Amino acid sequence: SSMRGVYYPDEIFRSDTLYLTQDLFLPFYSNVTGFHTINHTFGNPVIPFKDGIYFAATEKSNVVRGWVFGSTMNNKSQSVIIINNSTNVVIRACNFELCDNPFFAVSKPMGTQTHTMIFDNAFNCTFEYISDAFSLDVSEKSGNFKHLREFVFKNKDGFLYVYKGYQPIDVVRDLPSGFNTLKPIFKLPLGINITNFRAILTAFSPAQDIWGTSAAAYFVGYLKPTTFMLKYDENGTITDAVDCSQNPLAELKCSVKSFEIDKGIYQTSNFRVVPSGDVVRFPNITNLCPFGEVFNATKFPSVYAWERKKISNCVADYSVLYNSTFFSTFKCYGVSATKLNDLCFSNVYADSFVVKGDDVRQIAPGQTGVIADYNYKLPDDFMGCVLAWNTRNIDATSTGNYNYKYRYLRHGKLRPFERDISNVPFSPDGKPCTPPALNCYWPLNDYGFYTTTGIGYQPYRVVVLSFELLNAPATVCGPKLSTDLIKNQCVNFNFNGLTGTGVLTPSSKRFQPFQQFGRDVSDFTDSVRDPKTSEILDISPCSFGGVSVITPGTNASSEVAVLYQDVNCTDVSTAIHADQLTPAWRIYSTGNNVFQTQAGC
Amino acid sequence: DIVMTQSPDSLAVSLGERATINCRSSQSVLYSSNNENYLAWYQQKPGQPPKLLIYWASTRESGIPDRFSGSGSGTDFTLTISRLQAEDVAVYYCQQYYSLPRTFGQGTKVEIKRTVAAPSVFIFPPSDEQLKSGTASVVCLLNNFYPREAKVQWKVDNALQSGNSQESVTEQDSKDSTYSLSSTLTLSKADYEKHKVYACEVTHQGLSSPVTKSFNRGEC
Amino acid sequence: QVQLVQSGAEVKKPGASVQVSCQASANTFTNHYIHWVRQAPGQGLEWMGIIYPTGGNTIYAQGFQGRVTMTRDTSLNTIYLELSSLRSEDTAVYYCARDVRVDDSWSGYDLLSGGTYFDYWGQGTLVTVSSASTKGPSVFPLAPSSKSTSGGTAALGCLVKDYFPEPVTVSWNSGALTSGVHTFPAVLQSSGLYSLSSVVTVPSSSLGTQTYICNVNHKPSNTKVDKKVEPK
Ligand SMILES: *[C@@H]1O[C@H](CO)[C@@H](O)[C@H](O)[C@H]1NC(C)=O
Ligand SMILES: *[C@@H]1O[C@H](CO)[C@@H](O)[C@H](O)[C@H]1NC(C)=O
Ligand SMILES: *[C@@H]1O[C@H](CO)[C@@H](O)[C@H](O)[C@H]1NC(C)=O
Ligand SMILES: *[C@@H]1O[C@H](CO)[C@@H](O)[C@H](O)[C@H]1NC(C)=O
Ligand SMILES: *[C@@H]1O[C@H](CO)[C@@H](O)[C@H](O)[C@H]1NC(C)=O
Ligand SMILES: *[C@@H]1O[C@H](CO)[C@@H](O)[C@H](O)[C@H]1NC(C)=O
Ligand SMILES: *[C@@H]1O[C@H](CO)[C@@H](O)[C@H](O)[C@H]1NC(C)=O
Ligand SMILES: *[C@@H]1O[C@H](CO)[C@@H](O)[C@H](O)[C@H]1NC(C)=O
Ligand SMILES: *[C@@H]1O[C@H](CO)[C@@H](O)[C@H](O)[C@H]1NC(C)=O
Ligand SMILES: *[C@@H]1O[C@H](CO)[C@@H](O)[C@H](O)[C@H]1NC(C)=O
Repeated sequence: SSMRGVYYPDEIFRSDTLYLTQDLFLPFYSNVTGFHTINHTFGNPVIPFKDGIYFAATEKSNVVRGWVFGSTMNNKSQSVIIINNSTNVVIRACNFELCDNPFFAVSKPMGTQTHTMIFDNAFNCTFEYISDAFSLDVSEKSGNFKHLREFVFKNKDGFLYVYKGYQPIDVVRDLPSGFNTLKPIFKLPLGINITNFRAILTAFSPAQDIWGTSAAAYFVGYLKPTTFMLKYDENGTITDAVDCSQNPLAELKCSVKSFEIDKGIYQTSNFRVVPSGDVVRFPNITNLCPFGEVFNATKFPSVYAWERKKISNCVADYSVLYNSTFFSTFKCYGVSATKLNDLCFSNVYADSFVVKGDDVRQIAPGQTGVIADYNYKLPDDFMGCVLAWNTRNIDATSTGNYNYKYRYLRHGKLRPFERDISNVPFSPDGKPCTPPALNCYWPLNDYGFYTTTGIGYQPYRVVVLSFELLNAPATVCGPKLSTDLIKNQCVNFNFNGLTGTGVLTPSSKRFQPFQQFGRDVSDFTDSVRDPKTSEILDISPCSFGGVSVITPGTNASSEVAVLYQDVNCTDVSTAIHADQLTPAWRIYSTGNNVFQTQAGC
Repeated sequence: DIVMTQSPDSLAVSLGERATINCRSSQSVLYSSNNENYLAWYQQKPGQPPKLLIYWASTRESGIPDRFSGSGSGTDFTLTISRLQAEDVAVYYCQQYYSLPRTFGQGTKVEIKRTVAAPSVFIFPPSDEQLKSGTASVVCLLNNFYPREAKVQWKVDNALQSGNSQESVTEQDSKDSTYSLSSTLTLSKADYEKHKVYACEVTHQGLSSPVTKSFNRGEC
Repeated sequence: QVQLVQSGAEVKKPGASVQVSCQASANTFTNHYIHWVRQAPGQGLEWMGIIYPTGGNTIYAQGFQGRVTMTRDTSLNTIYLELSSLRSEDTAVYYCARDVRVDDSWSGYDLLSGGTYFDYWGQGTLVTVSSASTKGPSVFPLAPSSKSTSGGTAALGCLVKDYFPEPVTVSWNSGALTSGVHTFPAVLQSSGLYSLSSVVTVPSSSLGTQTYICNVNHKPSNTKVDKKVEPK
């Protein structure tokens, strides 16, 4: 299955030149799925559409009566349907049902199934189109299966592009290697998300009695982003083409912009070995954040005692706190708690206090009102999060704990954090607010009720914390993973933020106790202390070099040999050691019998 | 508590009449940060978890009976409960969307205003197996009268214990919520042997007090 | 909201353990706290217990802290009961409330606002105190005789005895008439089990016209039956 499926890439075309271009072409010598189809070996199976398809069928009478394309082709969303009426093509955008072998083949009155449109049965016909004789052009040629209908369907930028050609055939179930070019036919604007499709036989079993003929053959091959060189003639016709990916000779003659090459050595590309794995290494665990003070005091602060801090230069246990079964509730207003387990920040601000169970409703970042506004409410500008756990069992009392008082109203404290903490008769916006004289007032209820009170009363100790994001150094982080070490392979790696790609090796490179890594005379880095083992590793780059093709004249032979410059053949391909033949399409554009020289492999 | 509780335990509307689901709650339900108030009407059958079907307590939400919800008022509420033998009969109360502890209580069950016509009262003996006839000895029956609106005596051996029968009942046999019921002198199986000279006396919410007649077992 | 389901209706014996089963998903058991069904199935199953099946975090009233204690049945993403000191409180409806709709674009166990009252309800199940004797094949040939039934008030029925459940497989009336469904459940008699005096609306004129079925038990009694008898 090869040299089929080239199409004129667009409408701008021009005379007598070699044009090299990138598109979703069918790559040469890819394996096409031949649906050899015969009576009991029979059906119209749904097939994924991927990036687009080359499609072909052995034909004459339009036995492949059409196609359906879409996401589902049966339910909810719109679908494109394309049908050969006996004269012409029909196109619709409607959301057809198609539960079975597709036979909703009802049609308009003027030449039904023959001229005017078919499959009228659905509910969203935002586009409809009538062609002229585009089923008679198939029916023109002599006898069924003695011809190949040949198409490309590609979908991009909301357009379905349709290209076709039509050619003779000698074998009724084969796909011959003869080069031909498809002409454009449509650039349909329908905007449909196509991801699946099927061919339509519409319950047909042709009077072309080759087998009783519940039978045909049709062919599907997936398009791929590839570089083709296309050869135009003086009539603006594509006459030949080269898939530049196929083998080292195809790559050579694309690079040289020619169909013929003289005896010589030519430089074409760079070899560059890809990494096999990834190595991340970090020190012995240390510098744990001081959360035990804020979170794990035996008796928490009252609303007015409100213990508060900001913290830095430490590793956050927040993954454990998030994983903890304890807390009655916790919420993040900022980024998700699930990522605060491992994320990094410049610092945190953190504080803790208590509520009667009901008032936990008002305490959060993103939440404001006369409860929290007058004893603790933070600014909502940090990555703020809030947590609650049982005071009801611990620092409560059955009367309501009269030391754990209610919030202290002071309406005029509008500023965040300040949000009057204080134990004072101060409730108004601006009245004199001494101790208890008739000018001013204090709410002074008890918050800390014991666990036998109703589930509204049942009080919570509470923590708020607030992570700070800046371009400045992220002095707090969650804990970080260290991998196994991987000597003697090209890998990605990371020390303490010294990232690269290279081959890590054991080394004799003696250096002082205070030194972490060696530069070299170029001042690129070449050796590192492993932060966990204190191993002294040496780093070298993954192998790379020019690729050169050695050739006789293509006039004389299409055999080639390939030189990988400067590298050791040990690093070069998982090869198959035949002379002459490069298994190149799969294997490294190359792939065969090996010899070493000082110029390279 | 903030598990908000119905006041009525069962409703009391006439056919198409506009009764109410009265209810009560904890504290600060019309809260200063949220302002839409946290009480919402529960509107669903017994044995289910109480599901919120009238958000913020002004009217029924989607899937509520519409006649079954209405005005909330902070620590208190009074929803509509129209024709509550049916429609608003889907069991209902105010309930909290408040925080962690928020819920509805038991909810008001389906009930309505009803007819109360007099039950029967005369000789009520066991069958021929009276020596094991049990709690159905000395028994009475009623129809076109509500389940709480007709009752019977423990008149075993003509003892005439007015209103003291063990009893059971069911919904309207007559269209004015007018139920049917039966009751008799409660005992273990063998106690019907002494009870076998059984009378019946019965009374109802629209009827006279219990009075009776008696006869021997294996007879009317 | 959740993948809501509820089951596991059982009798809770005085002072013993109590158990139940549910299914749940998403915000209703993880953002908002689910409610343990903690009121009798003669009413809505009030949220006297509060739970997070996706974390083991819980809050309760101090009866329900034991009598409807709950655990994460992780295969259903939902609560299964693991209660103790069984009684009328443990006789709560066999249900788990998928909590009220999420109060914000929050994260974690965030239900400092939004209720345990259901956004999704698993339909629940029955429960009761298991104090009644595990029996009920006993039956008692009595009901309202011709004089005591007196015309349109009349009924067909029979006495249950010794039953574990109050509902009886005999259904009191022998199906002879059905003018009103007054053949309702038995009540706990002096035998420590269900016995009855109910009858469904039917002709009183003879013991055969008011025909009856008398066995008190059902499947929960291990003794279910429908043996026939009559009034009068
Ligand atoms: C491609 O391979 C399939 C099996 O994978 C085979 O059936 C088909 O015939 C091949 N294509 C051609 C053109 O032979
Ligand atoms: C296209 O359709 C498929 C199948 O329904 C769906 O998975 C995909 O997300 C869709 N993509 C777009 C961009 O609509
Ligand atoms: C929808 O899906 C069902 C799947 O059985 C199919 O029968 C039906 O034809 C589809 N289309 C419509 C529009 O119902
Ligand atoms: C047609 O398609 C639109 C989406 O493009 C959808 O909303 C509508 O419900 C569909 N109508 C019918 C009747 O299928
Ligand atoms: C161009 O097309 C015409 C068509 O008649 C043909 O005669 C001619 O040979 C073609 N090629 C050139 C180079 O003109
Ligand atoms: C810490 O360093 C010692 C050095 O001997 C090493 O053995 C150990 O594995 C390291 N532990 C951690 C937790 O990194
Ligand atoms: C201690 O740590 C637990 C588990 O993270 C936390 O939920 C609790 O609030 C903290 N405080 C106390 C006093 O246990
Ligand atoms: C704790 O974290 C680990 C992370 O792998 C997870 O598997 C586990 O389910 C978590 N447990 C709890 C109780 O959050
Ligand atoms: C090159 O090819 C031509 C035919 O295209 C032939 O006449 C000539 O002899 C060839 N020469 C060599 C050295 O291959
Ligand atoms: C190349 O690799 C081989 C091992 O396969 C090694 O012996 C040799 O020293 C390497 N270097 C050169 C320049 O051959």
